[PDB]
Amino acid sequence: SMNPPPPETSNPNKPKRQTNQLQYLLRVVLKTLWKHQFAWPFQQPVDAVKLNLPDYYKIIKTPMDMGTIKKRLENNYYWNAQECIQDFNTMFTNCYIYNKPGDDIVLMAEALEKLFLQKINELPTEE
Ligand SMILES: Cc1cnc(Nc2ccc(N3CCN(C)CC3)c(F)c2)nc1Nc1ccc(Cl)c(NS(=O)(=O)C(C)(C)C)c1
Repeated sequence: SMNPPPPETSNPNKPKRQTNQLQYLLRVVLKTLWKHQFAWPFQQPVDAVKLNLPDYYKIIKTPMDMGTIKKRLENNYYWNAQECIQDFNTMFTNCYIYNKPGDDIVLMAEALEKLFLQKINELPTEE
């Protein structure tokens, strides 16, 4: 029933970079999704205690959320764009794994994912 610690957002020994693609992922992709009317359920780790979902972290073994992504981007935690893109995809996929088609939370994820895909279609070439 208990919540796990959140995903790591700081690790001094992890090699990391700031690339133009990672800057786009913060300034365009994260910013666009974060301001969306459906962002709020995804802006922090799921509190499975307060939502009374004792099975949540028993089923979702690789949790991810945009609060964590935002911190990772702000801290320049990533090595490359694909690592960050993977975090977004994990977040969406986790939603579809845990919930049912047509559930409000799924509709919310689908709207965010549509925008995500539109923005990453225009990811700049690495300079
Ligand atoms: C990211 C994420 C992924 N998956 C889920 N699943 C989920 C499934 C069932 C429920 N409940 C169904 C109704 N019960 C009375 C309480 C439990 C739930 F709260 C969440 N939750 C997520 N975040 C999240 C964050 C905060 C809120 Cl308040 C919501 N609630 S909600 O999904 O019902 C909605 C956003 C539509 C109000 C979800």
